Amino acid sequence: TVFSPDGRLFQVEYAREAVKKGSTALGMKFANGVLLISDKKVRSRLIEQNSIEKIQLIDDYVAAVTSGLVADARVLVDFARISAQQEKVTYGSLVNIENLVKRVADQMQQYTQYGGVRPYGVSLIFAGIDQIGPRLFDCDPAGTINEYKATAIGSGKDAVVSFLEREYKENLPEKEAVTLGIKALKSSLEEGEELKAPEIASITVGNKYRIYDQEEVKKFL
Amino acid sequence: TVFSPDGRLFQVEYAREAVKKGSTALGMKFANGVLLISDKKVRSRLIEQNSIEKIQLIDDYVAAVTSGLVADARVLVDFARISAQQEKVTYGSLVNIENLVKRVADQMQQYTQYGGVRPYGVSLIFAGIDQIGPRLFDCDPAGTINEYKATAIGSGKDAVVSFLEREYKENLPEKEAVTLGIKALKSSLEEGEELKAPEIASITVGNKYRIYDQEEVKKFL
Amino acid sequence: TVFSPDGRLFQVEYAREAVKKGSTALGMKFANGVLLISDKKVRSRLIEQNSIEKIQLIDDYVAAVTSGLVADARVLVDFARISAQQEKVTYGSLVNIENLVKRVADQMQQYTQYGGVRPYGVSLIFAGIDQIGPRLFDCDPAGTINEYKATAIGSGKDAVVSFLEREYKENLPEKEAVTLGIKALKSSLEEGEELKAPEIASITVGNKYRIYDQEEVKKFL
Amino acid sequence: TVFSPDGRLFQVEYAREAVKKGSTALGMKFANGVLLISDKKVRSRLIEQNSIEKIQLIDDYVAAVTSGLVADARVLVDFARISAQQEKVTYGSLVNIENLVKRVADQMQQYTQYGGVRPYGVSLIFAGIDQIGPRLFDCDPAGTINEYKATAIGSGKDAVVSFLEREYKENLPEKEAVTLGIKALKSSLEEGEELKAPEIASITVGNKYRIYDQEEVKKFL
Amino acid sequence: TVFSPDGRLFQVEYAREAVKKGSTALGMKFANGVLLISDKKVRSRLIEQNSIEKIQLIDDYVAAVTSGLVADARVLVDFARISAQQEKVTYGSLVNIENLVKRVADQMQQYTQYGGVRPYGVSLIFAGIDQIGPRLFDCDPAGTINEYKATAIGSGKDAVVSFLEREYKENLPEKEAVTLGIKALKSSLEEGEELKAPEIASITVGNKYRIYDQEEVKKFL
Amino acid sequence: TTTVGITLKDAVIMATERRVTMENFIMHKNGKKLFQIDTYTGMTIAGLVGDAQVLVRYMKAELELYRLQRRVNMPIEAVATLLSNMLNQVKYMPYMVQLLVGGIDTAPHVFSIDAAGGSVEDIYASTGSGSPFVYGVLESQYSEKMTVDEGVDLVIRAISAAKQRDSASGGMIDVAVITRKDGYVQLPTDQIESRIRKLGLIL
Amino acid sequence: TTTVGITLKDAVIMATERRVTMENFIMHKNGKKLFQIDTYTGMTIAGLVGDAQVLVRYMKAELELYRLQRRVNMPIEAVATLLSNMLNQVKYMPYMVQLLVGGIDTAPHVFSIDAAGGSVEDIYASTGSGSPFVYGVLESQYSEKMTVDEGVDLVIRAISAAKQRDSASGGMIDVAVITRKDGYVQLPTDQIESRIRKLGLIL
Amino acid sequence: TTTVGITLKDAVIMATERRVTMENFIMHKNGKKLFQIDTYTGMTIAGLVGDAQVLVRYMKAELELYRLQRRVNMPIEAVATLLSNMLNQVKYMPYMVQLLVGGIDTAPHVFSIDAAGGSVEDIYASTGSGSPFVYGVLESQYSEKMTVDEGVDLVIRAISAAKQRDSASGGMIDVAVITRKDGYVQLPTDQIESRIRKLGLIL
Amino acid sequence: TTTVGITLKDAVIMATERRVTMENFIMHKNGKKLFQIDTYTGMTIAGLVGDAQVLVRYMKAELELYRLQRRVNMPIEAVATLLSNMLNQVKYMPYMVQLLVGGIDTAPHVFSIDAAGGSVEDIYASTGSGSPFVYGVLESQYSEKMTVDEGVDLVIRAISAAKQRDSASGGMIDVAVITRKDGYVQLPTDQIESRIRKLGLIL
Repeated sequence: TVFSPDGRLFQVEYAREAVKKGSTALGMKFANGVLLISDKKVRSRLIEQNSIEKIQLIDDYVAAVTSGLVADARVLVDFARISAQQEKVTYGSLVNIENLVKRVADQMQQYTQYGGVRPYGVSLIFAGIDQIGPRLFDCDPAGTINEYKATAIGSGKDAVVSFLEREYKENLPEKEAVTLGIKALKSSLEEGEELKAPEIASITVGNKYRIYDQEEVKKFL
Repeated sequence: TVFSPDGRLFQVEYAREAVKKGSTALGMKFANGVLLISDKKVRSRLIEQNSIEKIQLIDDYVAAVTSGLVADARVLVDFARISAQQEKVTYGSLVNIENLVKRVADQMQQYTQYGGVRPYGVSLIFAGIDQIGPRLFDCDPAGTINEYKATAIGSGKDAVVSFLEREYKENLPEKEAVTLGIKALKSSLEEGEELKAPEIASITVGNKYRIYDQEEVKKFL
Repeated sequence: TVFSPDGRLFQVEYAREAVKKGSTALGMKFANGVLLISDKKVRSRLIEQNSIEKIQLIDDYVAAVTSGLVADARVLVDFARISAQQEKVTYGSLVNIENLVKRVADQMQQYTQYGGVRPYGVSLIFAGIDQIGPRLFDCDPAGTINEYKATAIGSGKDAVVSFLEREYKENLPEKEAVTLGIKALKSSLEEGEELKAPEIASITVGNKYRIYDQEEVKKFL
Repeated sequence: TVFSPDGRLFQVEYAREAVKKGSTALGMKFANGVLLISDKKVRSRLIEQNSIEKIQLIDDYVAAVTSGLVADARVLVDFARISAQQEKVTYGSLVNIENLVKRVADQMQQYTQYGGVRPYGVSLIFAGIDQIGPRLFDCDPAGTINEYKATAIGSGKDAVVSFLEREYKENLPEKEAVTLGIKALKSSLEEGEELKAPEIASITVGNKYRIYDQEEVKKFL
Repeated sequence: TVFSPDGRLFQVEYAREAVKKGSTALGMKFANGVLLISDKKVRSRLIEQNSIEKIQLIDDYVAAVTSGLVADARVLVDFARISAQQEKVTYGSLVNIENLVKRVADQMQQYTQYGGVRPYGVSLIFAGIDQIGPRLFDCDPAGTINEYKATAIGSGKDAVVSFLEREYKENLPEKEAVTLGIKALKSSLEEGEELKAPEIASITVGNKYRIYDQEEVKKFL
Repeated sequence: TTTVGITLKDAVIMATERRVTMENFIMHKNGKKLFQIDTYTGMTIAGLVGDAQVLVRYMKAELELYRLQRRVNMPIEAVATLLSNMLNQVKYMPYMVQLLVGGIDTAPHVFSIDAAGGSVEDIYASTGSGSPFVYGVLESQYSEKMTVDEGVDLVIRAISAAKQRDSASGGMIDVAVITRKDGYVQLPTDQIESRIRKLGLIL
Repeated sequence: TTTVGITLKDAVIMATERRVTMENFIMHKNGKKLFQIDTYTGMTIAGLVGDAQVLVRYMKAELELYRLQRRVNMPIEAVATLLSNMLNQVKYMPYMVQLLVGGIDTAPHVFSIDAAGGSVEDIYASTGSGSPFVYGVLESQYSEKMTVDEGVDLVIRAISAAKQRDSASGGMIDVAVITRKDGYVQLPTDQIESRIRKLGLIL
Repeated sequence: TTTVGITLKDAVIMATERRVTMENFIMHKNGKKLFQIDTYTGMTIAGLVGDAQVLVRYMKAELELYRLQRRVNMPIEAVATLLSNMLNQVKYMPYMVQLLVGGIDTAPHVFSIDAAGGSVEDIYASTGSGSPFVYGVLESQYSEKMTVDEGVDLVIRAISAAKQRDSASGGMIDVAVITRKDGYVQLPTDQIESRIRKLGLIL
Repeated sequence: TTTVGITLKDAVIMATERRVTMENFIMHKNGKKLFQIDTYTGMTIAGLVGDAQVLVRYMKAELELYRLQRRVNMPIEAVATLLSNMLNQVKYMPYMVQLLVGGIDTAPHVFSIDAAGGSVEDIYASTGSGSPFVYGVLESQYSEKMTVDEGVDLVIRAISAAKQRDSASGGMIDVAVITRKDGYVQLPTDQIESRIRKLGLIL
């Protein structure tokens, strides 16, 4: 990982090329709450659907959805969980989600300087409730953090973002925001592909983190 | 191990090319139980058949079948055994097999970042009984875990999986699932090759891990 | 990072090429005080504007504005904060800002000798009030420090510096210096681009660090 | 030591090319006992024949014959001796020879991953008496273990193995198995070469390890 | 130091090419005793002949003669001396010279695996009296040990060995063995070169190590 | 300190007093010594205060991280075994506490853990300095056929009887009832004051 | 040493004396034992002096770095938990102090922290050697319905009553009042001398 | 504590009481001190509780990993040698226990292991504080020609005689019989109560 | 403990008793304190048991690895020098034993090694607590002209005389005779009982 004469890091660009082959994921802020939506393209009938978790919990207030290489994603989710519990031991509670994202992203940045290790090929979306309320973040394999209001990661990112800068409005209720996210996820797919049941997770201010069950998602289709 | 401009890791792809030259192996979930079936192509008459173990026990509840390079497979089985005994010392029992698979796969992922070491050329299948009941897992040389219901690894993977998405049904008994796995393993072979006695191992919920003896397998042929 | 036969370090030159793609930033000394002005080109309507901070505080007397790669910028701002608090623990107060800049720049120089690590692609501007009064500094990815009176970093550096060696005079008041910096920042932009509300921060001698709110900036446009 | 696009490790293949230039060695299981036979081509009359030991003892129950590079062979025999004595200190006796072979082979596997070290160019044959009785093993420079009943290593491996899959029968006595191994070793040689006195070592169940003296070997010629 | 596709180590072969440019040396076992003979081609009249020692003592019972690069030879002689004194401290006496040679040769083997260090370009001849009586050894830059009865190392090795497989007989007295070694050393030289006084050292069983003085060597010419 | 754990069928009742004392001197009249570690699990601390609070923070982190990584709450024998391994790894620079762990994992359990890591399961346990008075009440009035309300009244009688005769025990009684149906339920102050005033006690 | 913390509705009043003593010997008649750690937070030290000053410098750094990194002041339970984790990590090479932390985080809080890291919240606390005399005044005259000025007069009476009967306590009284509206306000010497002279006290 | 191991032909009978005591105070009336380490092997702990439980968990892991790696159970002399090497590597920061290991490996064996790692095989052994009373019964009534049922009745008489005269021993007797045919068989409570009530004993 | 080593021409006779005692209490009536380290070499342990057994396992490994690497058995002065270097490298965390090493290396040798590593060769030595009684017999009845059978009868008389007057010594006598012709020969129990019963001794 060294500089190109253009002023570019090539391993980070190629890591983003590895990110562009993951599953499409959304994060949407609604009226006192955050949504995370992930696509669940289970191809074979032999994959157990009881334990495919695309939306990982880091805390019962804080969740994240990953895209890219799934093994590096599992490593970064485990680091995010251990860092969250270190902040709970040291201080007593998790006051800001942004510094959890900064610890994960400062783990991801460190592998884009040292020569004996490749970057992570994972982009993440963090989401939760802290003292500043509902917060949503995006983390780029260079270690780049951007706080958002609606975002997508994965293969069909540009179709979803291009849908959500013409169809998204600020203070939706929960059901309208889920319906908007589902038709965004349909707008990412080309014809021939129908959505099998995706995974939707929500949190509102004051409550804990609620993951939707199956028949509610099939009703929301 | 660095990124390709396509967003690919070449040493992981070549490691999967090393996995495609191993012996074909099946794992099948049946009604309160798991099967592991492995092919036992002993070519010479001079190989001692008393101690060729293709299905390795990690625990008297948890077993695994490996494919790829056999030396790296022996190393990963030894690491899985030591990790299982660390979980039994620290906690008292092994509550979830999935975290044993995550410790093995997080050992396998770590060699796909650091430059001074090559990846493991081994794919594994884990299987056993925990508090969530019968569980079956597959582990990919990138360190990628997928929980399944029936799977194959090795050279003839695609013939067996292509057989088991048209011939597999959910809650078989033990003998019907063994018979289905044996005719799957025959469906992997081309003509001219007859099965010499493969190795079959089974576990049911509540009991320990039962490995079939010789004449029962020859009756099941 | 080795020498070229011309007597040049190529990774430092390419790091400066990475610096030339950042946001344009100004620092201006006025009559007992320092200004920092940063451009806030938020493109999407989906980026949360409540927490985009371009002007980072290192101390309630000392601030810095960064340009280049934003992840390395976040790392250098965190190192500057920890170094400032080490100087406050060891001595009791921060007597000179120049040695904080020398500790950050001696962190940045160290990666331009050792072969196992690339240089930082970040140029910084430090600013604050110490016992020598208002002080303004610029730090170059080779680790090069220059104390200034008005400066710019980023993409449109040369237009702003070329504006400020014909339009800048020494002891301006605060409002005249802000107005001069805003028309400098307009002089950097080409036509078609209008300034959306930039970020302006000021400090005077004796007081703490005052960051302008929104409607005052829109009045200053 | 990295992967080839075919899925091959080239340093292991070249290490096997270094193994194919060693002296030919046999191991044969007979009725409650194991044989090891090694060729003793002493060319010069100036080499002292009192201390040329081709069959190394690791234990007074366990012996091994090596082929390949003789210095790496001496290192692996010393590691096998120290590992055997560690198992005797920790446990009290050596219950299984297979785990001694797994410790040696897990030493040999470790140099086929790490980049700062080349593989061992040595293939070994282990042999002895444990609680499972007479056991014979073969160890491959990748670290690959195969339990056998009759085997050869070295330059003339294929002639001896090709002799012993048409001339070997299971429960021979000691003298018939030695006579079969000697005519196997003659079957490896081309014409013009006569066997000078090879080295033969035997063990039976219950007794210790008996190495044949000189005139008994010349009678067995 | 890696393998060639032929199964060869190139740095060891090139190290042997560095060994073939040293001074010619002999070791000869006679009736209860060992000889070491070394050539002493002092070219300039300005070299002090009082302290040119070609035959180094490691112990007052054990000596060695080196060939190849003289600096690596000095390092290996110092390691042999420290290892001999460690065996005398730990055990009380030096029972076997062969394990001293195995410690030196296992030092020399270790640099033919690790990539950050080149092999030693030195071949050594060890000689002395232990409980097995007179013993003579040869050590090869791969770390290869061969126990001999008469040997040569250096540039003119093949002429001396070719002389000593037609002119050497077993139980010579001391003076006949010295005379045979001197005419062997003359047989290595081409015409035009006369032997200036070589260095001869001898030991008999029971006595200590006796190095010949000057006029006895000139009488033995 | 006074600390009670009671196992009833489908229920675990744990309770304490609230006094923090410096050698004879009531430093704090309202401490907190009864904690919820997991959804169906509560521990209860006695001994030195700072060590016990560090153990509470660590066990909340370990059980929550276990629950997130494994999708099912930690069994109670594994909680007590985890505290046993933790407390025994120091053993010479020790945590000077004694702990109760109570919970529901298809069976109610109460584990008593000492300062060196010896975890023993029992049907009722009690730690603290007012421990033998509680054991005196529970030897004579405990029955395994009691309901939950008779259990709560029993623990209130036991801690009141320990407060009368121990000077390091006192304050308001904190009672928590752990069931599978309702979970960890910290009983309110008004109900406990109603049961204290109803049974004929002045606290 | 004498150290008082008082929680009133929307207010925290903390105060000390100023004497530094070497075993009977008044080394310094004007110390400083009441510090501002954060904008709405003050701690107050007692015990050994050098350890306590190191703790003050460290907590000023930690709370300011927290405020810069997170854009909002640290909660008081996290300040006391941070001191608890810090003081308990040594525990055997200990800091021999005792501390009060008081502040406003939409609720007034006073935490008392000992030398081993046991942080306990209470409505009023007092550390030092003149502690029991302050506790004697506050047991009989404290009421939660007091205003801020009655609170300041109460703490002046408590520290004066501790100065009369403790020989290691004395000097000028430093009072600081922490509110959400005005922040941390160190009361001037003239107002405290006016309240001492007004209430009938000679100090 | 009271702990008995008896070697009979083709049988090993090991047994204990169940009382856990804190210096005079019966903390737990039902402990567990008799464990199954392997299919044909059981150990029995005495001494400090936390150290002994750590040793039990470690030896279960070591013997199961040995059995998986080697396809045949560990010999009893290797179990006792493994505990001897483990207990002797500390020796100065010691595990303060004493242990019995009994098992079948084509011969019945009972090994007695102390706190420093001295393993001695004997035909009958007994550890604990009630050890000399057991040794008093076994010196006069043990015979190597006894059957298994006479052995079980003998160990019940020995532990009952130790329970009468030792105050740190008491509770229900746990007996386990190890044979090659049936394996490790923990005898039920009803059979032991039947043998206690049948032999004329009130426990 | 009682431990005898006797050097005769072409013979080394070493012998012990078998009692293992805990401060007055005969824990084991059959220990093993006489070991074969090498084909012509035996050591004999006294002192603490676990340290001595670790030393026996280590010296069996070192002498067997020496014999394999060097094709000839270790000399006895090198065995005693190896134990001297091993025991002296700790010296402050010491092995609390005392040892005898006896063997044949074209001369019979008996070395006495203490807990700090001072190895001294002597013609007869004796370690243990019953050592001075053995030295009393050997001062008056030892002669260097004795045969092997007179030597065995002498060591039986010496250990019997030590068993009569030492309470930490007792049990069956283990005698081993080391010669070049026959090697290390552990004499059977029947021959030793025949020599004890023949010489007029009741043991």
